[PDB]
Amino acid sequence: VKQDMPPVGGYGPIDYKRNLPRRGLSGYSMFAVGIGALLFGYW
Amino acid sequence: VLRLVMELSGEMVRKCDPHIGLLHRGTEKLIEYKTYLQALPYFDRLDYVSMMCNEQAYSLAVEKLLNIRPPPRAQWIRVLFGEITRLLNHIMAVTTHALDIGAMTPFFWMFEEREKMFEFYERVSGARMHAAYVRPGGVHQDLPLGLMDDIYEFSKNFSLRIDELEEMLTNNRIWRNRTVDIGIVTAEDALNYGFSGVMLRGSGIQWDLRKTQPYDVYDQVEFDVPIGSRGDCYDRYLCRVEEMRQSIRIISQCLNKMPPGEIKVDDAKVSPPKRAEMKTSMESLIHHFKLYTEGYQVPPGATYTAIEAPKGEFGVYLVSDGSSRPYRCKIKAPGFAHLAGLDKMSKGHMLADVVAIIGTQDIVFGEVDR
Amino acid sequence: VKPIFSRDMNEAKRRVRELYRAWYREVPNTVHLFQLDISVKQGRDKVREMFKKNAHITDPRVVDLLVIKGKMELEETIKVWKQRTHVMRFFHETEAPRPKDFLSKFYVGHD
Amino acid sequence: ELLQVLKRGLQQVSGHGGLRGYLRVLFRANDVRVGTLVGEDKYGNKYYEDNKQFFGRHRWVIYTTEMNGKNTFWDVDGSMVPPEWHRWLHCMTDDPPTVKPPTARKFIWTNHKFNLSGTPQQYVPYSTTRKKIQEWVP
Amino acid sequence: TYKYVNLREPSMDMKSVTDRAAQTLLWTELIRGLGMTLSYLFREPATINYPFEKGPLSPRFRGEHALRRYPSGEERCIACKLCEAVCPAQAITIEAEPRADGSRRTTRYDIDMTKCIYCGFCQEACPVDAIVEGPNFEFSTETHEELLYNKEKLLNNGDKWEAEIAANIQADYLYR
Amino acid sequence: EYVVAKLDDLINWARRSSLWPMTFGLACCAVEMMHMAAPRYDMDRFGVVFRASPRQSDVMIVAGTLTNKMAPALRKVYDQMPEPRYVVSMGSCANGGGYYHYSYSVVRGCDRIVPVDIYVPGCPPTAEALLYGILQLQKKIKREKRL
Amino acid sequence: GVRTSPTGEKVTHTGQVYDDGDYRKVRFVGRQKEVNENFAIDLIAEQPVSQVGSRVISCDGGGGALGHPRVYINLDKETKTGTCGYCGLQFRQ
Amino acid sequence: ITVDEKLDITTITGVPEEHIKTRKARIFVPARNNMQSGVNNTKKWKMEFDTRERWEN
Amino acid sequence: TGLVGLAVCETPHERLKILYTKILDVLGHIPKNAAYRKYTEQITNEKLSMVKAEPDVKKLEERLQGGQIEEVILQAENELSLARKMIQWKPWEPLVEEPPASQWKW
Amino acid sequence: ASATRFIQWLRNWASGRDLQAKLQLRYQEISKRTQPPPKLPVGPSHKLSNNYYCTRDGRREAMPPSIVMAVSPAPPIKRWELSQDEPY
Amino acid sequence: TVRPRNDVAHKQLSAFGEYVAEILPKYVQQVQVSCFNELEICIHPDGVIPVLTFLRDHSNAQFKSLADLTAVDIPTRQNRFEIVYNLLSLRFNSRIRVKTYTDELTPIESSVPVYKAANWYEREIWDMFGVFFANHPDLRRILTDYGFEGHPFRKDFPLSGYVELRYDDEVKRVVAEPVELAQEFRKFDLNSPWEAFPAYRQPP
Ligand SMILES: NC(=O)c1ccc[n+]([C@@H]2O[C@H](COP(=O)([O-])OP(=O)(O)OC[C@H]3O[C@@H](n4cnc5c(N)ncnc54)[C@H](OP(=O)(O)O)[C@@H]3O)[C@@H](O)[C@H]2O)c1
Ligand code: SF4
Ligand code: SF4
Ligand code: SF4
Ligand SMILES: [Zn+2]
Repeated sequence: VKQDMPPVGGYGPIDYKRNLPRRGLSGYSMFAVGIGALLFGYW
Repeated sequence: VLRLVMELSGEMVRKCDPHIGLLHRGTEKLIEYKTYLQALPYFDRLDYVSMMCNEQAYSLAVEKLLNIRPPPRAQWIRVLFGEITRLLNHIMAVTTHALDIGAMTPFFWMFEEREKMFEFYERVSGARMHAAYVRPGGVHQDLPLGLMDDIYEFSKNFSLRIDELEEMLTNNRIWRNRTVDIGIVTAEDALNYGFSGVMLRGSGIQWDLRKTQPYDVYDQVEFDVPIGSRGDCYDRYLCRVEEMRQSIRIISQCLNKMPPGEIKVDDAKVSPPKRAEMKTSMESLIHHFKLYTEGYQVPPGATYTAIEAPKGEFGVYLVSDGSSRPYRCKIKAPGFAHLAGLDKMSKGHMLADVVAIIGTQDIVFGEVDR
Repeated sequence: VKPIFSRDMNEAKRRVRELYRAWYREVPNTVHLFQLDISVKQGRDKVREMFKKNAHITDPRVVDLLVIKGKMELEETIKVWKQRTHVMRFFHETEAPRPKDFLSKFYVGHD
Repeated sequence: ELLQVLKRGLQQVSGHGGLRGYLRVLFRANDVRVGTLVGEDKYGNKYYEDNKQFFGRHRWVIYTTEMNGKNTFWDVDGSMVPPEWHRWLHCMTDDPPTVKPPTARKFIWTNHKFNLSGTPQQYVPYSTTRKKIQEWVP
Repeated sequence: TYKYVNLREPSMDMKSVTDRAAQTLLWTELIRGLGMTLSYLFREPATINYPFEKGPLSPRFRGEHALRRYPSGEERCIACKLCEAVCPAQAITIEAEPRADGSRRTTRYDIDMTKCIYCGFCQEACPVDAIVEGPNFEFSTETHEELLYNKEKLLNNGDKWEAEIAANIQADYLYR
Repeated sequence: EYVVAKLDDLINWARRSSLWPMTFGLACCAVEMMHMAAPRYDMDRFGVVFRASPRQSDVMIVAGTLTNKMAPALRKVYDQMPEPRYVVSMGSCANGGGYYHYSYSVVRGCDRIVPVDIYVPGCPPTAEALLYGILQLQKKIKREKRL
Repeated sequence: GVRTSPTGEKVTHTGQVYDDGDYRKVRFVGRQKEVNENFAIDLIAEQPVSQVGSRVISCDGGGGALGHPRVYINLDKETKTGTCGYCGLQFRQ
Repeated sequence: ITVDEKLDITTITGVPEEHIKTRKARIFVPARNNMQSGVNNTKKWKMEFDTRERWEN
Repeated sequence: TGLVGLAVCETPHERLKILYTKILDVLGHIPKNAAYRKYTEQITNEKLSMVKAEPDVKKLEERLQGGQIEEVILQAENELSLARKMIQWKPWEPLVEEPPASQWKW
Repeated sequence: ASATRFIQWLRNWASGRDLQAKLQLRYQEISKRTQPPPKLPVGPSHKLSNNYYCTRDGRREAMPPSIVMAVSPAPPIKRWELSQDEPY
Repeated sequence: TVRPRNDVAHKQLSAFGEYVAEILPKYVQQVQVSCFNELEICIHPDGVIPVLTFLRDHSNAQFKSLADLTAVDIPTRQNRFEIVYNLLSLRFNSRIRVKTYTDELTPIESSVPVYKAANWYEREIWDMFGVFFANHPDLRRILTDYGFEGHPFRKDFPLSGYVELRYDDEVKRVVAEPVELAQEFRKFDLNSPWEAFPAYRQPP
C-alpha cells in the first residue's frame, strides 16, 4: 500500500535566522586593529 | 521580449509606456474549440514557472461548476505541490531579478537546487516542467513511495540553502543602495490598480487570499504572511525571501499530515477510472470512453476563482454552456495588473531603476495572454 | 437617449476630411525618416484606394468608428512604432491575384 | 592528509591502464575515474559504474570504438547504449545483464542503430492514400 | 499571521551606532559576502558529463512516441481514434481500414513533432496501451521531413526501445 | 591535397570547440534554456558561454513561440549575425508550433521566417535533450569545404 | 516479408507501390525508405491455435499488465476458429 | 441629451478581405443522427458556411 | 506610531466628527424619499454614537473599520465625494430608463 | 590539496556552519526503482451495496435563482495578531 | 455525504440581492442573479460610472479593487457583448460582478476616473472585440499587430485568421502577409445527445 510516514525532527527554518556574527564584530575592536596597523606601519 | 518605449527628459524617465503583448499566443480563442480535459495543459503554459500553482486555479474553477469536492488526500497533494511551486516561483523572482541587475553567483546557487526540485516533478509526472497533473478530478496519479522520504530530505538541506541568500544579498551595501526607494507605492491608489500579489501584501495592506478564503484544506496549516512598511523594491524583495522561509513550514506540516486513501474523485462520471478497473467492468470502460472525446457535460453558468499566486492572481472566469466546450474563459494574470503600475512606478526614476521594477514585481511575459 | 460615438450625420464627413488632411501630410515622413520602399506618388495613390472601398456611407456610427480606427492604424506611423518595412505595408506585392472572369478562374481553379 | 589524496590519484592512474591508459581516457572522456565494471554489452561498451562518488552516480558509460561503422574514437555522443539506459544509466537499480534481464519477445532488433542524421538511411514521410482511381481505356 | 519586515532603526547610542557606521567607513559586509562564496568554491561541483554520465529520470517518463505490440507479434493498436480526440495539439492523424482478414487496424498513423506538446494524454487514454512514451531524447534532426513521424513505419521502429518500454510499464499497472 | 584537407579540419574544429549563442527568451522554453547554466547539466564544460554578446554571437537558439509581432524582430537580428551562423529551434513551438499551430497570431514554426539547421523536439526540452542542441550540432559540422 | 516492387522501393504493411509516372519518388533517392522487417499479417498465422475445453473462454494479454479488455468469445461454430477483436489468437472446440 | 437616432441597414466595418461576398451562409438547424435517437443537438440554430476546396497534402 | 499605507501617521480626533456631520447635510438636499438617504443615515449615526462614547480607544478604532484611525478616516474621505456625485447625478429618486430585451439565460 | 579533512575546516570557518548537508547531497537514502509493487486503496465506492448515484448527486444543484429584480456582505475581516514564533 | 460541496453563507449574501435592489433605479439595477455565494448584477450601458462610484468607499459596501474586466461575446442576442466588471472587497472579503450589455457598435461610459487599472483592460476589449469606449485617454492596440485587420476574438471570423502565413520571400527585407493558406483544423463534431440536466430546459 502507498502511504506516507512523517520523519519530522529538523523541520527547517520556522522563521529562524542563521545570520550570526563571525570573526569578531567591529564597534571599537576593529578600529583598534585598523589604527594599530597604521601605528605599526609608520614606526 | 519586452518593447518598453522610453521617454527620457534628460536622464530620468518621465513617460514609460510598456508596449507589451509581444507574446500573444492566442489562448483565448483556441480553448473554445477544446474540451475541459483537453484544454488543461494550456494553463500550465500560461506562466513560465508555475505548474501546480497553475492548473490549480483552473481545476478548482471546474470543481465550482461541477459542485464536486476533491478527496481528502488529493487536497493534501494540492498543498504540498502548491507550496513547492510557491518555492519554485520565488526562485526565479529573485535569481532573474539578480541576473537583470548584474549579479552572477546567486543565479547559479539556486539553479542547482532548482534542478533537484524538478526531480520531484519528474518522479511524480512524465514531463520535466509542464505536468498535466492537477486535474478537474482532483489529482491524476498518486505519489510513489520513494518521494515522501526525499521531500523531507530536501527540506532539511534547504534550510541552509535559503540562508545562503540572506548572508549574501540582503546584507550588501550595493543592494541597500540600489533597491531601496524605487517606486514607493503604499497608497490606496495601489488598491485601484489591484496588484494583489506582492505589491499590496508586501507593503501596508494586510489582506491576502490564503487566510481569508480557504481553497484546499487551509486554517489547519499554519501560516506567517510577511507585510512590509514602504512600497519600495527592497521591502518587496525581503517579504518574498520571508515567504520562501515561511513555506517549508507548510511542506513539513504536509509531511506530518497525509491521510491514506483515494487519489481521484470517487465519482467515475468525472474522474477517469483506474487501468486495472476499466479492463474488466463495462460501466468503467464506457465512462473511460466518454470522459475522453467528450468532456464532462458541465452545468451552464459562470464561475470565478483566484487562488493566490506568488506573482499575483489567476482570476479564471469560465463561461459555460450545456455542451462540453467552454465558450470563452479568461484568466486575468498579474501581468496586466503590474504593467499598469509602471506609469506611476517610473516617474522620477532612472533607466537602471526600471530594470529593478520589472524583476521585483516579477513581470513574466507569459502572463500577458489575456 | 441614444449614443452618437463622436459626430451626428454631417460632422462625421468633416472628420474624414480632417483625417485625409492629416494623412496626406504624413507620406513624406514615411519615406525620408522611415524607408523609401516604393514612391511618394504611389504612397498618395495608396490612400485613395483605401477610401474608395469605404463608399458605403449609411450611418454616423459606422463612419465615426472607422475614423477612430483610422486614428490608430495611420497614427502608428506618426509616432513611429516598430514596423521596419515588414509591417505597415498595406498594398499586396508578394502575391499575384487571379482576375474575375468565367474563362480565367475556371482554367486555374476556383470555387 | 595531503599525501593520502596524492596517493589516491596515483592509484587511480595505475587502475585504468597506466601511462597509455589514463591518457586515452583523459582525451576521449571529460574526466577519468576508477570504479567497478558491468562489462556486458553488444558492441564493447565498458559502462564501469557502481561507485558512490557523488550525486547521481551511475558513472562512466564509455562508448565503443566503431559500434556499427562510425569509428567513434575522437568524436562520440549519446548515440550508443543499447537497451540498458533505463537501468544502468538512469532510473532502475539492478544491472541489466547481471540481475534483471529484459524478457524476450522475438520482435525487437538484435543490433541497435545509431542516431539518424544528415547521413544516408535517414527518416522520410509517406501517406497511406490509395487514391481515387480514374478509368480511361481504348 | 502578521510577520513584519522593517526593524525601524536599531541604532540608539555609541555601541549600536559605531558598528553600523563601521560597515560604511570600511567594508566588512563585502568580506562577509566573500565568505559565503569562498565556502562555495571548496565544495565539489555537481556536474554531469553528458556522453558518459546521465541525469536521473523516472520509471514513467514522456518524451518519445512509439507504439507497442503483443509478445506474439500482432499490432496492438486498434484505430479507435480515441487518442486523436484527446490530443490537445490535434497532432495525431489517423485513417482506419479493415485489413481484409476480419481484424480492424491502422493504415495512416502520423504523429507530427512539429505539433504535440508531449502531454501524455494519448498514453493514458489508450485502452489497449498501444502508445507508451519511451524515455528517449536521441531524435534531433536536420529537416521537418526527418522529424515528423510517418504512418507506423518509424513508430514500429520504436520496437528497438521496447525492451525499456516493457520494463517501464511495470510501474504503470498498479500506479507507482 | 592532404595538407589542405587537414587544414580545413582545423577551421571546422575552431567552431566545434566553441560556440557562442544569442539565446532568445520569449518562451516557457527560456527556463529550460536557463537550465543549461544550472550546474547539474553543465554547458560551460563546452566552449559555450552565457555572455550572449548580440552582435558577436554565432549560433542563435530560437526558443519557443514566435508571434506575428516578434516575426520582423527576430529576422533583423539574424541579418546582423556573422556569416558562420546556425539556428537551433528549441521546443515544439519553434519547430512547427506545438500548441497555437491553428492560432491566428503565431507563425507556424520559425522556418517561414528564419532557416533552421538543428531541431530540438521537446516541449519542456529537457536538459538531456537540449545537449543534442550542442553535441549533435558539433557532430554535424563536417561541411566538406573543398575549394 | 512483403514482395519487392519492380521499380525499386519496398512495399509497406498495405500494398503501396508508387506509380512510374508519379513524381513522389524523389524523397527516397539518396536516403533509404524505412520499412519494418517484421510484418504483422504473417505473425497472426505464425501463432498456433489454442484448444479450449469449455464453451466460452475470455481473452487477455497478461492481466492488467498487458493491455486487453476482457472479451468473451463464443465457440459454437465448428468450421473457422473463433478469434477476439484485439489479438490474432484463435480458439477451437 | 443628444440622441441623434438614425434608422439604416447594418454594415461591416471590422471586416476581412474579399471573401464575404463570394461565400454563402446556410443558417439551418442541425438534423438528428440516424443511429443516435436523442434530441439535444436539435432545437438550436447553427450557421455553418459552405465548404470550399480540399485536397490531400 | 506608523500607518500602514501612504496616509499620514497621525490620529486627528474630532476631524472624523466634522466629516460625518457634514455628509448628513449633503444627503438632505435632493434625496428625501429615496432609500439612499434612508440606508446611509442609519449606518453613519450608528458609528457617530460609538465614536462619541469612546475617545482615543484602540477598541473604538477597531469598530467596523479593522485598521488604524487614519485608515477609517480615509474610508470616509471619499464618502463625501460619493455623496456629492449622488447629488449631481441622481438615480436614487427617479426610475425611467429603458428595460433590456428578454434574453439573459445561458 | 583535495583531502576532505582540511577543506571541511575552511568551509566551516568562512561564514556560517556547514559540514552536514552537502551541495550534491545525493549519497544516502536515495531509493532507486522506487519500491516493490504496491496496492492502491479504494475510496467510499467500490464496495457494493448503497452505492447509488441518487445519493452521490455531484452535478444536480446548479440552477441559479433570480433575486428581487442595512446589510453587510460578510462579518468584517478582523485583523490578525502578530506571529508568536517571530515578532519582526 | 462525501463528494459534494456544502453552502451556508448563501442567505447572508442574498441580502445584497435586496440591498442594492432597494436603491431602485431603472437606470441601474434591471436584473439581479445570485448563485454559489456569488452575485451577478446586469446594468444598463448608459450608467456605468455612477454605478462604480457606488460600491466604492461606501460604508456598507467597500470594494475599492477591480481585479477582472472580462467581456463575453455571444451572437444569440441583439446586444452582442456582455462586459463583466469583476470587483473584489478586501475589507468585507466578498466578490461581486457588474455585468453590462453593448450591441455591435455603441460606446459605453468607461471607468477611467473610477479605476486607474481599467484603461489597460479597456484597450484589450477594443482590440479583441472592437467595443469603443467614450472618455478614454489613449486607446491603443496592444495584443494585435500594428497592421491587423478585424478583431481577433469575434466569433464571425475563423480561428486560423486571414494574414496567418508569413514568408521571407524574393524581397530582401519585407516579410509577406496576405497569403491565406494553412494546414486544416479538424473541427470535431462532438456534442452529446440527450439533455443531462434538469431545471435548465426552457419551453418553446
Ligand atoms: N545578370 C547576369 O549576370 C547575366 C546576364 C546574362 C545571362 N546570365 C545567365 O544567367 C545565369 C545566372 O547565374 P549567375 O551568374 O547568377 O550564377 P552565379 O552567381 O555565378 O553562381 C553559380 C552557382 O552555380 C554553381 N555552378 C555553376 N557552374 C557549375 C558547374 N560546372 N559545376 C558545379 N556547380 C556549378 C556554383 O556552385 P559551386 O561554387 O559549388 O560550384 C555557384 O554557386 C548564368 O548561368 C548566365 O548564363 C546572367
Ligand atoms: S493508439 Fe490506442 S487509443 Fe489510439 S487508435 Fe490505437 S488502440 Fe486506439
Ligand atoms: S502526448 Fe499529448 S499532444 Fe502529444 S500526441 Fe499524445 S495526446 Fe497529442
Ligand atoms: S514548446 Fe512548450 S515550453 Fe517551449 S514555448 Fe512552446 S509551450 Fe512553452
Ligand atoms: Zn485478445
